[PDB]
Amino acid sequence: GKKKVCYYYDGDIGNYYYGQGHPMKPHRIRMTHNLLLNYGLYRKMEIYRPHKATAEEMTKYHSDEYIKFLRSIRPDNMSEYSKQMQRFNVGEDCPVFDGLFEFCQLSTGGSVAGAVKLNRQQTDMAVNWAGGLHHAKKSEASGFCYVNDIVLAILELLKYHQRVLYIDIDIHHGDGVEEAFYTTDRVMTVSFHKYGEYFPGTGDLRDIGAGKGKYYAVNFPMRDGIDDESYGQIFKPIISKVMEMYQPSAVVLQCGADSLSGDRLGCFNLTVKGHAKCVEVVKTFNLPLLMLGGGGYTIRNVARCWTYETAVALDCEIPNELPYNDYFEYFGPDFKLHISPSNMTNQNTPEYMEKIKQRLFENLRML
Ligand SMILES: CCCC[C@H](NC(=O)C1CN(C)C1)c1ncc(-c2cc3ccccc3nc2OC)[nH]1
Ligand SMILES: [Ca+2]
Ligand SMILES: [Ca+2]
Ligand SMILES: [Zn+2]
Repeated sequence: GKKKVCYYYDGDIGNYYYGQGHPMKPHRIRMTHNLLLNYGLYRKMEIYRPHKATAEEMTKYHSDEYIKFLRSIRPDNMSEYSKQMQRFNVGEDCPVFDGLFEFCQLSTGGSVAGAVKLNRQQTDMAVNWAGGLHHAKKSEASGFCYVNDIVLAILELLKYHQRVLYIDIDIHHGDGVEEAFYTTDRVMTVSFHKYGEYFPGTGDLRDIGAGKGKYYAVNFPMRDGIDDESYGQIFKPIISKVMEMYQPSAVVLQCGADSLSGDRLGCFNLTVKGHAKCVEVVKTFNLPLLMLGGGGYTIRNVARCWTYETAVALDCEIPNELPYNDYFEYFGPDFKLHISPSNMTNQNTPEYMEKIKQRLFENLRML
């Protein structure tokens, strides 16, 4: 039936700034929040402010040296950490900005707090749009991500769940999450992503895990221009098979919005309805679910996407006419919730989609 939804948000998150021209804009989290408040979605869910995750909570995965560096580095002492910045990959993509550590603590706090709430059986769904920073590694920042809130939230879920399923619909391969759990069967990672001359360069369908984790990493490589029809016809069959074979007791769904049509960095052609169909599909399985954010660089579309996905989590139909809000002008010229796909060519032929699906089904028979 309808599910209890707990949502995490810190009003300060929107003030963190990566720097002039940097595509990652924490302000998109505040736009999302303001839009769903204006649709009246706060009446249907419990809103929590995350705690600031401690260096200690973060070292459940990250190395002590990397976390110590994140806690110490500031724009005023950068010149003294030249060697450490290189070692930890903090620079152009992952800049040093005022309040960087606090931004990581809030992003992480929401995901970990959501996992605790699910473990305690106090909610059916937990949402943290500031989370989903899937590229961060054990001792390295990567692709605008510094602390892997997903890995930390999964480790929390593993205290009470024998098997956890991770699903990643961000346009980028969920490399940091797959790497953390590559050699274990206690977490199955499933990533759908653009593959070929594209960041981070991993996620070939031949990457299936290693040791006890062999067959527990699933990668669906895609080309430019995937649309709602093509994505929908592959997502429900893959997730259904994964649910059937793996039988997880909890799910983490990374909802990176950079897979939408018109994304500044992305080359896909999904609409908000096509992206949200993934949430609807995962919801039908009736398992404890942690919904996270991720990429998304055309901020008006990110706000539309995550507002609609929160409405989906609540089984609440919301009008297409956008209500007035603090960022109303960002949604011009149409002022509608839903988006139209572009006329870009879909390089993912129906035969290619069926062929990759068939190759992945062969691997799933090995469970
Ligand atoms: C989702 C993560 C995407 C990361 C990607 N980075 C890379 O491809 C670099 C090359 N590798 C050594 C990593 C990337 N794509 C675009 C950028 C980018 C970074 C910027 C940093 C400071 C300022 C502007 C930037 N503009 C960018 O793209 C327009 N960075
Ligand atoms: Ca992905
Ligand atoms: Ca695994
Ligand atoms: Zn991404």
